[PDB]
Amino acid sequence: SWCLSVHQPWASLLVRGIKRVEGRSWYTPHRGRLWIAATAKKPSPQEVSELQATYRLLRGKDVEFPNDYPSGCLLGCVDLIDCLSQKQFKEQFPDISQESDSPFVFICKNPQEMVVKFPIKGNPKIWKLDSKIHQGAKKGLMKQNKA
Amino acid sequence: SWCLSVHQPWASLLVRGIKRVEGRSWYTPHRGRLWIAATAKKPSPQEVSELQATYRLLRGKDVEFPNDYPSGCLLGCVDLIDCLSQKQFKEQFPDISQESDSPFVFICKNPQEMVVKFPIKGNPKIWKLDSKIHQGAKKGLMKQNKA
DNA sequence: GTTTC
DNA sequence: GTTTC
Repeated sequence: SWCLSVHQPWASLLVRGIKRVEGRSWYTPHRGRLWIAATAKKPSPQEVSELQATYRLLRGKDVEFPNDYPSGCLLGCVDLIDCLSQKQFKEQFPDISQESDSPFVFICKNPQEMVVKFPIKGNPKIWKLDSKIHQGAKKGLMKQNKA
Repeated sequence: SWCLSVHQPWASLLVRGIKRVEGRSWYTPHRGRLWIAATAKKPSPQEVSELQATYRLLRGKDVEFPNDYPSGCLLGCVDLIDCLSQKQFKEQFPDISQESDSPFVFICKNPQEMVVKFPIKGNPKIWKLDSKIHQGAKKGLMKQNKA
């Protein structure tokens, strides 16, 4: 029931698990499940090319990118396990330390991506999902998980 | 008197010192001064964008790229101090290990860039500069160095 | 490699 | 944040 808005193409790289950390200028005390909504801003083909070229370097030529980078859309969720300073980030994750130069690095784990994505309007920083949106999206994910 | 042809935009990134290593599928025993010629293949604006975006990640937002990426051109030279396997590369250069995934990584140091660049036709692998080309280009660099 | 395509 | 511009 807490969500972070992110520009595409970064947003969909997060729920895919290709992008493993998210840099910001502010610290969050939030820990645990964090939904990811794409902002309304439409990514350009140049920005897609630039990001895909960057992650082909970081993850290798085999990386499979999202087919599409939808905007203004609830995409899925990550688990926010830590919010490190850049210093702690270079120390604790030395093999991916080049992946974020930001003052604070959001450590993302266990991503899940919604097959059916809901249109949504975001807010600054980390913001509250409506209970109905939350139950709906989480119900959709259970249909993706073994029951 | 030994030269390596490299596609742009990687070629100019090498003599600028922005790109610090050069990956290949083959090992060279060569050590020391290695000239860099851009191949004839003209780089597309998308490739420039993709590479510049990648190196803004690796070197930060302050990196200043070559104004132009001339093709089929003797650009300058690096010092080839070692030719590491990917294994040794990750061990010896853990702070930049993500910058090349190639089987062999050419460790480049002390780059120099010709202000006046000479048109040139390349050859495979590491090839011999003609003595007159070599003396011309090295004479141009001395004009760039303190005497 | 460059040039042709 | 979205929307306007």
